[PDB]
Amino acid sequence: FNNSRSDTLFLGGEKISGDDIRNQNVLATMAVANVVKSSLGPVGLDKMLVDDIGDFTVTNDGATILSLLDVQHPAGKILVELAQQQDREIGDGTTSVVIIASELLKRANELVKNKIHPTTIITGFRVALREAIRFINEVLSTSVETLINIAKTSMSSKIIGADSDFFSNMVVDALLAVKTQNSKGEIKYPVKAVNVLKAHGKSATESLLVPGYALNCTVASQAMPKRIAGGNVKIACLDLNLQKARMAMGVQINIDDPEQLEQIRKREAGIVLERVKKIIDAGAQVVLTTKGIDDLCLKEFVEAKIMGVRRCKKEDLRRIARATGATLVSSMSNLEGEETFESSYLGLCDEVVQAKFSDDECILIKGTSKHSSSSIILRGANDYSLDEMERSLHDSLSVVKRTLESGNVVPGGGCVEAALNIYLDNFATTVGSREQLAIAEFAAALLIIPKTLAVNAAKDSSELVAKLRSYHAASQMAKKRRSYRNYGLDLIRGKIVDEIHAGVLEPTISKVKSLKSALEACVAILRIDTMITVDPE
Amino acid sequence: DIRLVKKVGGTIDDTEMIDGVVLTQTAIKSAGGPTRKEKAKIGLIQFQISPPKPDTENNIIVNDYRQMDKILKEERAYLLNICKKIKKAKCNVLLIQKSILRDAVNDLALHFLSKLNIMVVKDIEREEIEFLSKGLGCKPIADIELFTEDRLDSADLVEEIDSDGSKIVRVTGIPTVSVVIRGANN
Amino acid sequence: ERTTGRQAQISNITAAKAVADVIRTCLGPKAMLKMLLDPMGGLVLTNDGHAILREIDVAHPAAKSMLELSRTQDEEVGDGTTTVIILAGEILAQCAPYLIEKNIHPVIIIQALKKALTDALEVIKQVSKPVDVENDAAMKKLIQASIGTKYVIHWSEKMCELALDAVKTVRKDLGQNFEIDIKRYVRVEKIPGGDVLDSRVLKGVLLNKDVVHPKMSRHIENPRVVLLDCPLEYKKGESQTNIEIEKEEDWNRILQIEEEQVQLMCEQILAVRPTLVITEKGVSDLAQHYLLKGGCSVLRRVKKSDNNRIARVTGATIVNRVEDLKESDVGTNCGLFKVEMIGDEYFSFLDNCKACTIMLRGGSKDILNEIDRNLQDAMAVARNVMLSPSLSPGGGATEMAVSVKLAEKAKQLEGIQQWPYQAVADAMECIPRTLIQNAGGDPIRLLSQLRAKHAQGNFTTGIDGDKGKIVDMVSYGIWEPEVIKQQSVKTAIESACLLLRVDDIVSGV
Ligand SMILES: Nc1ncnc2c1ncn2[C@@H]1O[C@H](COP(=O)(O)OP(=O)(O)O)[C@@H](O)[C@H]1O
Ligand SMILES: Nc1ncnc2c1ncn2[C@@H]1O[C@H](COP(=O)(O)OP(=O)(O)O)[C@@H](O)[C@H]1O
Ligand code: BEF
Ligand code: BEF
Ligand SMILES: [Mg+2]
Ligand SMILES: [Mg+2]
Repeated sequence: FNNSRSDTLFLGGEKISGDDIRNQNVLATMAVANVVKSSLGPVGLDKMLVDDIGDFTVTNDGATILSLLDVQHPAGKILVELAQQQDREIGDGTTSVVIIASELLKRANELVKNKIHPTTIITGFRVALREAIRFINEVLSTSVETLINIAKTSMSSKIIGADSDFFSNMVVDALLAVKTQNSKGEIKYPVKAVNVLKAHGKSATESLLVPGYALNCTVASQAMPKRIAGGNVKIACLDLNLQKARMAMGVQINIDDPEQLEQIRKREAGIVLERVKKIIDAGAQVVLTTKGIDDLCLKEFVEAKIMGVRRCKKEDLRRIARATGATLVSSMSNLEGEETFESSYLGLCDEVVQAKFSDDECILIKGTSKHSSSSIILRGANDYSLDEMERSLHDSLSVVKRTLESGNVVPGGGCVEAALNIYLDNFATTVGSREQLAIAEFAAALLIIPKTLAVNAAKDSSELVAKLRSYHAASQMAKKRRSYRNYGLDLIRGKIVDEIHAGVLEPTISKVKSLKSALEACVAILRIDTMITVDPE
Repeated sequence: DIRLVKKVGGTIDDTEMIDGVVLTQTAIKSAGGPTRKEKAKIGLIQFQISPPKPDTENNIIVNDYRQMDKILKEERAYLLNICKKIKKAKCNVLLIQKSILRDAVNDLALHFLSKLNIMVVKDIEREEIEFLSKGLGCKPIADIELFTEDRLDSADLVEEIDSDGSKIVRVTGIPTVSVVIRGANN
Repeated sequence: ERTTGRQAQISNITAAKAVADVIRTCLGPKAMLKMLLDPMGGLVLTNDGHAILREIDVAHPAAKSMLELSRTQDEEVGDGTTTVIILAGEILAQCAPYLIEKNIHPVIIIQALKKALTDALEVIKQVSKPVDVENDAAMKKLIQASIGTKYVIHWSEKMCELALDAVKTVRKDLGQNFEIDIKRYVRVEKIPGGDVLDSRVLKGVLLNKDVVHPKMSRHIENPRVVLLDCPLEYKKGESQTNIEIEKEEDWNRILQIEEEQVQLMCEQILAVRPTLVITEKGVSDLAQHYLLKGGCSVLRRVKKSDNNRIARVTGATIVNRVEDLKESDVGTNCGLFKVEMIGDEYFSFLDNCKACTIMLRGGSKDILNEIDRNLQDAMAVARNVMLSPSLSPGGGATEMAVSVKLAEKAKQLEGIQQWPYQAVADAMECIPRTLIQNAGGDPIRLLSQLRAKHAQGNFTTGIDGDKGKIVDMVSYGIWEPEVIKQQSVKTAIESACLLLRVDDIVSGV
């Protein structure tokens, strides 16, 4: 064993052809997939990934495990970039889009060893998908709480899941409250709002859901108030900085007469000081600049008990302002003047307070005019668990933004897989030929999710996998009696149940893209028959 | 003439001919975000909406108490009138050709162009110009003192649809096709 | 490289268990001192748990998670540091068998532990009695409780005093919860020497900065304080301020102007008729002169933290630009301005004969850090009660109560779900045990009796430290903030629940 030599065709690098490379690819994808096949399902578990300094992170987000795990090799990166696509597209389904991909190559490859051209296998998988995508719309349905359910089942393989009921609720709640219309209709749920925060202390359950937003800052000078308004407040969402001006980059102050020295000088302080006044003089009780504040132009807010926060997160102010109806003041101008325009640009908020959280202490803008908004704040044992709590609070809360934007769900629990399996499997004879083996493989291959969903329970999973297999195989006999697919796995107990009833819901939009995608990879790799690796520099 | 623009994400099927043309740039994050204007008139400003840019060793000296705001408040208008003349010539969507020389669209000049509800889009590569003048039917605008309503186009729609974390620009309804390609792996 | 399977699990458990093992002989009234050596140079001779584990770098991930537990816990309550570590370990350890021996999946053991925690927390509030956060005597004999087990006990009473006399001083209710920022308003100040008792809680601040000019007031009776950001010297232009002179007698002109602006500045300050001007920045020699005859003593360079605490015990709100210097920015409510010279090192005081400055004295710069930390624990459990007037049966009593009410329930639950639940109960028992051990008495003996007496005869029955016999808490009393018993069990069960989620460990960024 071991490929080698060259003889003719002098090439500045490595080059494997046929069997040799074609297997290498399959091995590659295989390994990168197998690392995260033990994180699949509720019975699946997280892992710790230590660096060189010794620090680490524990996480089940397949996409971050494959990101965090240094992968060197095309077909390896491919499935790490494909695991990426998911987390970037829908937001959950990563761990699974890879396990599928790997399974398609691994399998398809076997067909080639049997002497079956790659293309004939490719078209075969292509048709198995056409039929499979269509059929996927024959298990799904319109939203008919489906929400607190979607948000829950998406926390099974996660840390946040021991307290499913709690967060499953806080998730939908928080998201919903932020909805908007983008432009011309839409009604999209902010694919990123709800500033999430975390602080070590108290229970996992004691995670608060602010009734507004959580801007993470103090209050400039400790001299100003730490809590303002009980009834109504005017919030100044700025952007321009209130510090001592410096004039044009090319504006030399050339003095010819010692007179002008002192004058123009102290003028500098006032120029950006007037700007301060024209803002306090608007009813501004709360100021949120983005580009920081002077300590001089701060005392002005202090002397006036105006909660004024320095250099804020501009990604928050943009949302702190849509939430108090205010205006992100780029620079007081309008036509040709200068003012933050009394309450014209200001925002209406119920109350601005600086709540503490042991060690930390941040500001809260809870209750507002047009806010609707929310923001969650995790509390855990330490950063190690906390990063992950959120990590999967997101991989969960994302499943919701898509169930919403796309009113359509399918029963997970490895049901979808089983169904497609037996359907495509029987459908496989509708073309016979060599091509049969293709679809057949495709279908058969899908049973990876149900098998591995269960094997992650140690017990002889050949049980469920067999039962669930049979069921659908039967159900599609008058698919008539009382047709009952939607039968998934209940690993916690070890039996086949109706997941739609049980509460195991997953958005169609996931398993529809998770599938169309994973094959798009498998094919571009199925075509690989020679890998020329140039020598670097 | 067949401008193809590939954008990562989706699969191969997600590729369309796109009626009008396909730009390649972002839009506006800064002061007042427009990003979409139905039935608009666009202009390819080869100019640059920034403070006074004298190509010779310029310099603004100061030596007076009051003279402070003189210099300031003055140029504050310099950007303004230019911005008005644009709205004035009925220019809905603005396109600035990337000038590394010395600024394109001053941060300030955006507060104006923000209010004026004029979606601006900068960094239009120089090799585009020629082409954009076709697909957009637009007209290059050397100075502002040549920025006229006829040196514009009949755009029926311009919008930066965020395909999903991607964001691609479009100018629909108006000798140049413009196809956008997608797929999973680069 | 990689370690999947029970392999992983085990090393995690053992790791976590070992973390405990180190400081277990630091939990108890007879607790020993772990003199640790820091890399930077000096040493740490403390027995305060978190202060130890901080000074020990660890490797195994679990040992890292287990170590940070002592921190998040030292952030909620100031106390109960060592306890959380020991519990957090025993929990994982007590699961070890049913985790692999009884092949129970980690999901199930977690589903139970999260459940057993809540029930367990009930039993804590169930045995907790409330307390008069205002009754000076109760607060003292409360603070005193968490001062034992530390070098600072030979002055226990003296400590709770300086504790209360400072918790209450920086406190400020506010309601429209109670806010006690011990941190920014109780700047400590350890001064080598004297006696312990020779330490007081000055109601003001103490800076060692002297006076800007010799012939300047060493102490103004009732001084008029003026606190400011900006420096006291000729400023410059934030633009390209460049002066060109060829007009001969113009050099003198400008060179003079400088003196002139320093004058103006002194005016604006002198205006509100001040006696004490403390600036965070510098003080031009000129400005000193015009503030000398202007009638006031000056203090240059003082930290923001140092300054803003002054502005709470002088009322003197700090102000930047002087041409805006208001008269509301007074220096009212501020006693003397002593400037005692403490062993070849001048100081300055600002007592009034909202923020105090605890000034400790002992017998070395080294011994003082023992006190400071010990004190912090006192001053923190005081704050806890201030914000949660509930207390728990000390002497590990509470810990045993939860052991039974849980043990009982577990035994009466039936299902594989019972074993993990049972362990939480068996686990809890370790604290009265570590106590009885670090006492010297027989663990198997005393516990069986403590546990039994508990099972029926009251729940406020823990173990007595220096004694080693089981005593009733109410009797000689040693209740501790109920808050501590919250965290200790909240995060410990969490920690366990996290690490149990691991079935694989990998190395590389
Ligand atoms: N409650 C459940 N019971 C059985 N299967 C579940 C349940 N919760 C999620 N699933 C299934 O587990 C898989 C998702 O788990 P996970 O490992 O998190 O994949 P991903 O990380 O890709 O979401 C899907 O097959 C989903 O249908
Ligand atoms: N006086 C004492 N007699 C018996 N137990 C005590 C006594 N003092 C502290 N305890 C108990 O020991 C624990 C406190 O010990 P300590 O060494 O202070 O650890 P920590 O750093 O957690 O405070 C608590 O369980 C408390 O109930
Ligand atoms: F870990 Be998966 F993406 F929920
Ligand atoms: F011993 Be502990 F930290 F008070
Ligand atoms: Mg998931
Ligand atoms: Mg203690």
